[PDB]
Amino acid sequence: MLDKIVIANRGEIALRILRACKELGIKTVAVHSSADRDLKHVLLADETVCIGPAPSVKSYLNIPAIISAAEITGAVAIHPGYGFLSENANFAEQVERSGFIFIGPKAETIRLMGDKVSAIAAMKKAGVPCVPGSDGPLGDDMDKNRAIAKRIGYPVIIKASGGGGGRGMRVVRGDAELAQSISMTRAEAKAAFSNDMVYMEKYLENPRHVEIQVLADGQGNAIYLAERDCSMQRRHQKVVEEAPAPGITPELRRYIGERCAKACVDIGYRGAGTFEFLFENGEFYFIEMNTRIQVEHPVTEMITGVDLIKEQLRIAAGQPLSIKQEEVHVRGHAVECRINAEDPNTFLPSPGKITRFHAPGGFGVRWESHIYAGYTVPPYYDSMIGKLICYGENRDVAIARMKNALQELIIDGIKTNVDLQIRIMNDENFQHGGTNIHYLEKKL
Ligand SMILES: Nc1ncnc2c1ncn2[C@@H]1O[C@H](COP(=O)(O)OP(=O)(O)O)[C@@H](O)[C@H]1O
Ligand SMILES: O=C(O)CCCC[C@@H]1SC[C@@H]2NC(=O)N[C@@H]21
Ligand SMILES: [Mg+2]
Repeated sequence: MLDKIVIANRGEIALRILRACKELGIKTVAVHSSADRDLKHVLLADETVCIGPAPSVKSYLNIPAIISAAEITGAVAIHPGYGFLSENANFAEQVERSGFIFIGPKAETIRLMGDKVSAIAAMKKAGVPCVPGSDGPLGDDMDKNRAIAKRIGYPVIIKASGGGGGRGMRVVRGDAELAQSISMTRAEAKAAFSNDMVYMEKYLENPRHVEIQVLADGQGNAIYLAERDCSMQRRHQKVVEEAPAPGITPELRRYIGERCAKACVDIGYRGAGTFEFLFENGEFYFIEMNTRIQVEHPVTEMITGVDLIKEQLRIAAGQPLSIKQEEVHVRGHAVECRINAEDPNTFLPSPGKITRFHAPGGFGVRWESHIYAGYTVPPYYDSMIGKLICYGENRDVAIARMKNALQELIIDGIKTNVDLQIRIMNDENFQHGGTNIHYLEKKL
């Protein structure tokens, strides 16, 4: 095992990683911004280094500061978690160049799958089903460009090739009105992620978001660990996730799973990753791969027994996969509710001091959060402050337990989305299962 690692993240995921490290006897170095001195994982870590002031650009995105901390503490590896630099290929390259293990894929794999156009091209070659689309960047030649939309059918979506948020997304329905429809997306794309390149694919109108968890050792072994349904979304951000996806048969699971594990071998993937699909009329359509741990990884852990972070660490240490495909079994069902420090109706972020806190407990109840009473949620970072995960022998049991756990959870002093989550668990269509990616915003 790795002697000592830097956790190059914060909040709940930093704590999640610290726990895995402690279990495996790996020493921890918590690097943190000056605003994050009081983070639970910082207080639990073996060593701590303040890497800069509060803004992410000066701390968690500060490559030289993170490397320097890893060097001075004598760490051998860096776990980037999710967000921040986890899918920054230049960071992964630099970490390895500086002589460290990067707990993630090779930098070239990150680049391959981080550019949507090269990603889709790689997936088609591997035999992963994709959304019929432009299969390349968009050009001003409307005589062949606007013929792309006709070939596939309307509506269509304009997506940024370096996009990953509420920017670089544009819904186009009109045939003639496309001589300036590509303008709105390109402006936002260079305004956000400094890359104007955009592509076109079919806007699927009744799809679910179904994604496949993979693990690969980078030695030729690759497994899939069932699927998750993450269809409950607001502004394209997931709110509720569950595993396995309702209605997905063992045969559909193996069909898509086998293709994802083959794609891993084909691209030389190393570590944890997730293939995201739109699922409509019994067909999967690849949209993107997250080349990192997934936020909602706990629901997969609950239904498979596989500790995904510990697996990332064993892989990073050069161990071949400890698990054969035949040994991956889906048992029971799990639901995750993201807990966000934001207003449950207007969604104004709600940073501030938590004056009273009580975590839910019980059989099948899992609570993933750094928050504690007296802790101040800083304004500088993403609003997700915790994740509540409930497991049961079936989906109805998991939901029942979630309803109860959400009622037990106390977070006073700030607004949270707990009231929204309660509403979702209470929604009759959610309870039936199979609601599409447009449902939550329609409900709201
Ligand atoms: N072709 C599409 N048709 C309809 N909705 C889409 C399409 N592509 C993406 N979306 C919506 O955007 C979400 C995120 O898409 P994704 O390609 O993963 O972008 P990001 O990098 O921002 O996560 C999806 O879960 C889905 O709700
Ligand atoms: O505070 C931050 O900015 C770090 C976490 C950011 C959220 C990341 S972005 C990738 C992943 N997907 C999500 O829906 N949330 C995390
Ligand atoms: Mg995505």
